[PDB]
Amino acid sequence: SDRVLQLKLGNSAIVTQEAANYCCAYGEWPNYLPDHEAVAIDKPTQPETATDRFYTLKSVKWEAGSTGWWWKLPDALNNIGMFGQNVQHHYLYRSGFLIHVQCNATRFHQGALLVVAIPEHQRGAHNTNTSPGFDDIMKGEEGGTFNHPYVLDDGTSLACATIFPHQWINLRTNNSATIVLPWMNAAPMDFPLRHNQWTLAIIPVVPLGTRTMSSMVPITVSIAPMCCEFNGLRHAI
Amino acid sequence: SDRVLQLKLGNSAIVTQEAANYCCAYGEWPNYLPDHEAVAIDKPTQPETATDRFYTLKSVKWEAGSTGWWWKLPDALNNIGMFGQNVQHHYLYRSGFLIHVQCNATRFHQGALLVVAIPEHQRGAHNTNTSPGFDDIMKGEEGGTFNHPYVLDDGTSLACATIFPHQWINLRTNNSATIVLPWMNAAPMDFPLRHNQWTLAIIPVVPLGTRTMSSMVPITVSIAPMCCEFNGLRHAI
Amino acid sequence: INFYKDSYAASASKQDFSQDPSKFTEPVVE
Amino acid sequence: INFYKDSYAASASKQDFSQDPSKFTEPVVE
Amino acid sequence: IESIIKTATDTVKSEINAELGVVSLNAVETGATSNTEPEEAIQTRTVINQHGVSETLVENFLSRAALVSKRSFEYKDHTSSAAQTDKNFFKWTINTRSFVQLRRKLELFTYLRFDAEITILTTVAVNTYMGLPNLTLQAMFVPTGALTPEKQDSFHWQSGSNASVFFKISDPPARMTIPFMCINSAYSVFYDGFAGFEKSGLYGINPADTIGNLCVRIVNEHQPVGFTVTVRVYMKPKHIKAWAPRPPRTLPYMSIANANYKGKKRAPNALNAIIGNRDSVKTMPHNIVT
Amino acid sequence: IESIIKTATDTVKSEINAELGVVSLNAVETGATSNTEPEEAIQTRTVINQHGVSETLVENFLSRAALVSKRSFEYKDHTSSAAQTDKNFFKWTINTRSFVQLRRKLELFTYLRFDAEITILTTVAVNTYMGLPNLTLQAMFVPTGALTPEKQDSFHWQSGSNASVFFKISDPPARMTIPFMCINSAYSVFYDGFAGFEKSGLYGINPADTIGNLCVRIVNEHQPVGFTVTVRVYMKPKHIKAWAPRPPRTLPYMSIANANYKGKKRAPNALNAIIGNRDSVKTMPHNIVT
Amino acid sequence: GVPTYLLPGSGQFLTTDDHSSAPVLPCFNPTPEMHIPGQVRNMLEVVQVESMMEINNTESAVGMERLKVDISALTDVDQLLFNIPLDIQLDGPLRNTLVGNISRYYTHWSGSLEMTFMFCGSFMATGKLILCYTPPGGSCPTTRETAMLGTHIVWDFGLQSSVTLIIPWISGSHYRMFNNDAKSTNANVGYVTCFMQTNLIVPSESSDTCSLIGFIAAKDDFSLRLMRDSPDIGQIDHLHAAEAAYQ
Amino acid sequence: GVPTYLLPGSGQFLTTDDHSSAPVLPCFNPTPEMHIPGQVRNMLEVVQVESMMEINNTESAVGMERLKVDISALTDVDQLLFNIPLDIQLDGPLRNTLVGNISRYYTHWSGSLEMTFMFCGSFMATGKLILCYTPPGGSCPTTRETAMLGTHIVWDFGLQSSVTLIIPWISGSHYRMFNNDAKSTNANVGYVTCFMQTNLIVPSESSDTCSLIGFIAAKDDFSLRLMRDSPDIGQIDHLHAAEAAYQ
Amino acid sequence: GVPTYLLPGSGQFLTTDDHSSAPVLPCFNPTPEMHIPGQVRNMLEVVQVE
Amino acid sequence: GTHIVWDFGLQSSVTLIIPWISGSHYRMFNNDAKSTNANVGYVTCFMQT
Ligand SMILES: CC(=O)N[C@@H]1[C@@H](O)[C@H](O[C@@H]2O[C@H](CO[C@]3(C(=O)O)C[C@H](O)[C@@H](NC(C)=O)[C@H]([C@H](O)[C@H](O)CO)O3)[C@H](O)[C@H](O)[C@H]2O)[C@@H](CO)O[C@H]1O
Ligand SMILES: CC(=O)N[C@@H]1[C@@H](O)[C@H](O[C@@H]2O[C@H](CO[C@]3(C(=O)O)C[C@H](O)[C@@H](NC(C)=O)[C@H]([C@H](O)[C@H](O)CO)O3)[C@H](O)[C@H](O)[C@H]2O)[C@@H](CO)O[C@H]1O
Repeated sequence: SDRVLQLKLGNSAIVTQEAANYCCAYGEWPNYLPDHEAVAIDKPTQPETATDRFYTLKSVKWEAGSTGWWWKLPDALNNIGMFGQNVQHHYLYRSGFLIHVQCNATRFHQGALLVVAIPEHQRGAHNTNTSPGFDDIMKGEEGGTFNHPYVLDDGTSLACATIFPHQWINLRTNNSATIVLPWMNAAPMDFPLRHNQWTLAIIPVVPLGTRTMSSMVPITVSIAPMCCEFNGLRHAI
Repeated sequence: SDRVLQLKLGNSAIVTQEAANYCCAYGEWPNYLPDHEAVAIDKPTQPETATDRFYTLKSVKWEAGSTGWWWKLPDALNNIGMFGQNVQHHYLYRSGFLIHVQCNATRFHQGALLVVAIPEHQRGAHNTNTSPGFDDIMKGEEGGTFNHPYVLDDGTSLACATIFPHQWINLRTNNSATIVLPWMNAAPMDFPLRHNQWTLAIIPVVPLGTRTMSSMVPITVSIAPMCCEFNGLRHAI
Repeated sequence: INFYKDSYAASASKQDFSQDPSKFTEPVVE
Repeated sequence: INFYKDSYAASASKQDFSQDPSKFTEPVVE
Repeated sequence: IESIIKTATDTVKSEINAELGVVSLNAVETGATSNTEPEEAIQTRTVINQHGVSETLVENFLSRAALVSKRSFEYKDHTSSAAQTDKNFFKWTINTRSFVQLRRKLELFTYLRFDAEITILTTVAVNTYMGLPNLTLQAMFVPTGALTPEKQDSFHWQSGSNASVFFKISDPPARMTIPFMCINSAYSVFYDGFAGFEKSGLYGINPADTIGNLCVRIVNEHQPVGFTVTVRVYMKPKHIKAWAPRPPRTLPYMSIANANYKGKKRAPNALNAIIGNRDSVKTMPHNIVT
Repeated sequence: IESIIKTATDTVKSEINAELGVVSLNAVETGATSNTEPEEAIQTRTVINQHGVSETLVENFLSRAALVSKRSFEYKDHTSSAAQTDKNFFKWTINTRSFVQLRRKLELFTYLRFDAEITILTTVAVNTYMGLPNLTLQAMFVPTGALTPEKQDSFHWQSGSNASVFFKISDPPARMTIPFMCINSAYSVFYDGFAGFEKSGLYGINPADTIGNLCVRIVNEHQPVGFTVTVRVYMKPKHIKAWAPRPPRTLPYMSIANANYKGKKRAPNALNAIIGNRDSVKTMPHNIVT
Repeated sequence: GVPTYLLPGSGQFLTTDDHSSAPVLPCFNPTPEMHIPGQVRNMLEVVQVESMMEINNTESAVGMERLKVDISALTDVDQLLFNIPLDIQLDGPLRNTLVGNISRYYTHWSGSLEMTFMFCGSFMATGKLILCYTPPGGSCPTTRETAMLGTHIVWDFGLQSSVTLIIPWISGSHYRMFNNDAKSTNANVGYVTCFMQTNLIVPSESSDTCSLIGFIAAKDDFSLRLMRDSPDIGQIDHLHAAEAAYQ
Repeated sequence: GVPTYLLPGSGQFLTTDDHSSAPVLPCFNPTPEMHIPGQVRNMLEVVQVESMMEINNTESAVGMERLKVDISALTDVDQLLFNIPLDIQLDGPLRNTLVGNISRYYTHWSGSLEMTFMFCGSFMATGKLILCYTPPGGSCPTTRETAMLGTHIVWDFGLQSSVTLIIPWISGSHYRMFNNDAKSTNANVGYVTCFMQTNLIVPSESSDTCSLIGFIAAKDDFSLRLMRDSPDIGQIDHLHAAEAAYQ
Repeated sequence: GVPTYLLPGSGQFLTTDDHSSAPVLPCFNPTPEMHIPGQVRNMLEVVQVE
Repeated sequence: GTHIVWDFGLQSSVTLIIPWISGSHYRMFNNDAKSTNANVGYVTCFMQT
């Protein structure tokens, strides 16, 4: 009941069947921006199935000395599909996200994945007073790697990161995490190229371990934007 | 509908037919001074058609290096007709104005006239600390010429002078401006020889230009005082 | 609050939300 | 007590006892 | 049509227009501003706009307490000082034109009717240091043209009928409301004429619009040492009615007696160039580099 | 389900359970916290729990007046002082990040909407002693990026439209409420991005979340002796709405511009050891000796 | 008597406080209110009046020449004529406007702008322009096919001396703010550009160069917050005759 | 006027006072409230979210290794695996938790705690643990038959990745207090111990060492009183760029 | 007690203020008003006499 | 394009619906594989993990 899950958005579908009951972030489902919260007065484009569909990223190799992986949203998707084209042709952006993180292994493998969506993950740099630059933050579809995931690369803590919307991929129990993110910003819409509302963080709290045949175990991230709005149509940036 | 216009006051009439829908200053039509605003207790003379009639001034030559023209009211009319005689024989004065500014040219001429009625146009002098004298301000029927019309000769701006009651004479569109001015003073009546409630300013924002046969293009100002009251009858000053 | 006997003594009157911008934006007759 | 004309001027509002901890403790759907 | 506006207007959703008849194209030459709505220009959404408009109320825009007078004088023995010096007292004809932030705000209008809330801050500095005296000052309101005192211990300071306020430096600042005083229903912020029957009077200055005089002394006899006493007068207009808005002052003010202008030497706010220059009309001044 | 909670919950008595079916064993991997009640884990009694929960209200947890700025400067003649020195005046861009007790409390949340109650304490020390002057200070609120004064007797201190507060050292501390000012519905306590359209802007700093500027001068002319004047600014957030709680800061703060981290050299709060070490996982750190 | 205690903020003079204060003249009867034309109750009434943009803020454009843009016949198609920077809180073609000068008493602003352009050629002058508003993000568009992807109006100035380009309020935030940073995502409004949609086509006896006067107003969805001193006026001295007020 | 007298406490600035104060900006209209997800009205909402205990707070456990307890197959029965000190007001495995960090802004605390342990071996890993809460009084129990006399849960982690050990509020007083004295009868909560109830029994191709992640939350009978500065953050200098706020 | 704050103008003596002040003689009974001819209530009564 | 993501852990089967997405009511054989009236597009399979 909690394991079986079917996720159809647009022309994309995902059947995960070793799932663990999906996370709706703060009990909030994505919606379109209502008229009493709206600011930009032009009629938005809501591309629906052209953008509200699962975008699979490049898989990362879960390895023995791995620290963690992060992707920033919408930045991981700003150059993919018709979502990326609506991002590049519009000033404003608003959507929710359906994040589906996939990692299976054998029944002889051990390993726990904290799959956590962090709102406004302002990254700190280590051992310096200089703030992280544009290239450290805006990695795009490739994402980044955690430097010190124990303090979540911001001087706080991995241990208290369960205050954020999260699931776990414990290789005993499940092979997929599913987080549903709403719009998470102080503003109604946003310029999607200079601001990230959510950071999907995927962290090896318990490392991958087995004594069976060593296979490449990947972690696959599929992200569906949900309820996309785009205001301020112009030329492509 | 907006172009055709017929202006009958007293024995004077004006048919303009390339007009652009007349300006009533601040949405206010001239009236006589009511009893609840009246101050001077003698019965005023209201000469009606003897004064409430169009007074045409001397025309000015719209030329290539022209800066602008101004006339101060009632000072431009204080020596004309029966309006001037009622001004010279009475201490107090109150009227509105119907200003009709006339300038036509060919369909090959270009040029824009900001025709603007400025309330309390306290003129500044340029490049000095000395205030303008009586001879700089009180020009009478001849009027004056703008020195620096870009700052309206008072250190402000031509560009924001559309906050005042104005029309334009764009030689494409129209050949006449029509501004209806009410009484515009902090006091109910006024001594008409030392105070000007309105200044008609006429300014070449776009200069006169053509490549056809060069003719003298004049700007003709016809001003009708409206709802004249005169208190404090005495000898002629 | 005003305990003075003159009405001009009172605090500022920041309550007049009546606007008529059309006397400056549309001072036309037709 | 507030004698200022702006509502932000008032004292702190220590009266909101509404809790929804389940949006952090049970953000699940089933 | 006059209406009560507390928030900015809502945007209604709009659709595709393709109509042969009624018009984004207006008539400038009538002097009217464009009534083109965004619903008629682009295809809009519904926006319920909850943005308040109260901070641009003329009452809020002008009821800021602004510095109108700032006078330092020596508080000392003035047996052997010059006849120009403020000898423990100054007089000040109340104007709104000496300090340019309040001046440009009030000169946004042609006519103003307001009560003048007058706040008086006094600071004292020793001219070695032995401490600051808690001095009593007298500020006496004197009408325009009336008799002002000529020395510190003048018998005009008795204030049989002039309003005087006594206040100490350790106290909060002295605060009085001067009413709307004009013989007219509004002050003339600009006065296009002479306020005298001969042709030698001052242009632009109507003494009806002068509030009056602040005659400010130190009530104390002088100390054995000298002090510099700076009196700052603050005016907050209140119960404000404003009429006939004007173009704002662009050029720097030259004088308080008139609207004379010079401009700055270069753009911005020069005589022939109010806005700072760009290279061409197709040069974008802060173009985003990508 | 959202509900009003004024006291901690009561415990109901419970009995012996021996059931084959419904479960003390939950699902961590869903991201949900354990809903196991003590009634279901042990055999409980009835406790009517009257413990209030009002002190952990976010309004009470954050409406403490906290030191946000502490600036000393010389109050003296500054004819021959360095161009770095505060020459009888300082400006301060209002931040909540310079003092770490308030910073960590506000950084417990992602979004905060609050009005800022600003309290200003001024202390003065003589730089021999002759007494302390009751000085008047001006604190002028200036918006983010706007013009701040450049000297003590600047004409920007006239405050035609800037709010200024004048206050004396002998008075109670100056106190103003700054509203919730942000162009957004909340401040972003953390800002994951750049607030500029080019790629050279600052990371983590949204100027929408900057309250503004406190420009604090001494209004007095300088005395013949010098004084050290320490201005302490206190901010109490009020009418607080807080969104999206975060892990608390564990490592020491390095800067106010960012969330950079170093940790301490050893546990506790080191980069690789937040909690202080014990000898083994089966070593009890404060074991009772009997 | 009444047990009281003084709060923090006792004795302070906040210049924005709102209190009753002592009447200097008791039983003074102010002069009766007379109706005066043109009463302003809210500064947004002024801000909605269209006023001339100084689009030609270039050198050699002297005084009044700065308030018009001369357009000429071109021999290449799709050509850029002028552009306008759009931050009303900054110095530029919008600053000395009624919307610009009142807004620079404020820090925060919301709401749509209207741009009205009056064509001031001859009656015989014909032509089509395209007036494009580009929402912010990248550089200002320099070609016509890039700028018409944004908000635009196409204007035949044959019989029509004027059009309005509504610059709609398209912002992420409820307000845009001044912070002395033109390129800020909280500040930058984007761009207005004008292109030859066809060509300025005049006969031989019309003047071959024609002028455009541009206006800007605010709409009635416009708002201004956070009142500040204006950067448009200033002093570093006392004015002339200000000492005479003390004499 | 009104006869008044000033009380003691007049003119003082208590940082916890609760008064209205003067608006710096009159008629300021704040930005409209928008719904934002995840509003917290009371800090006990945060404190009930389970967060990782750092039970492996030992040397050689570096960073993330501190957030898991490695359990191995043992060849003796009833063996102790780990223990946890229980004072949430102190430094230890509970300090950098959501219940621990918020509680150390407070001095007094009441209410039950829950400990959730997630087993992170392989699917093929089987075994039974006993998680014992011992109420305070004597030393921490070192043998299994001593610790199971207290509150315990017995957990087969065969199909069951998680259990909860409720640490029930068992105190003489309504609250427990921090006073920097761990052994105080007003402070000490007792002990959590874990024992092999059977054995961690894995096949040859599972990893022979398995990890446990421990969580702690507070329950909804939890309360916090007496707000204090946190001992978890501090400074002895000004931070970097804090001087730049004055420039 | 009552939380108060002093306004600007606290402690000032405006000679045209209008306040009650402390009775120097408590329970003093003033002499009964007798009708006297020629009472003036407003100075404009005097000003209208030629 | 149109896709299904399939964990074959407990699930021996999935279905990829190839939906009828054509300009015309029918697709025709004409011995021309690259014809716009004939070509249906592609099915591909990738390692998702
Ligand atoms: C401060 C900053 O980020 N950049 C400065 C540039 O803006 C500056 O370039 C000059 O900027 C000038 C700005 O125009 C105003 C303004 O601040 O809005 C226009 C005001 O009306 C004017 N005020 C008065 C009373 O005249 C004001 C004033 O002149 C300046 O504050 C004086 O410094 O300027 C304007 O556009 C200039 O044309 C432009 O060159 C550069 C200098 O090149 O300095 C940067 O620090
Ligand atoms: C005061 C007392 O009764 N005993 C002291 C011992 O506790 C101390 O042993 C050290 O104690 C440390 C305590 O941990 C904290 C704390 O006070 O809770 C953890 C805080 O997060 C940390 N704060 C910051 C800003 O980093 C705080 C801080 O480091 C200390 O106050 C600095 O002194 O410590 C911790 O567990 C250590 O690992 C432990 O050795 C001994 C010294 O051995 O001194 C006793 O006086």
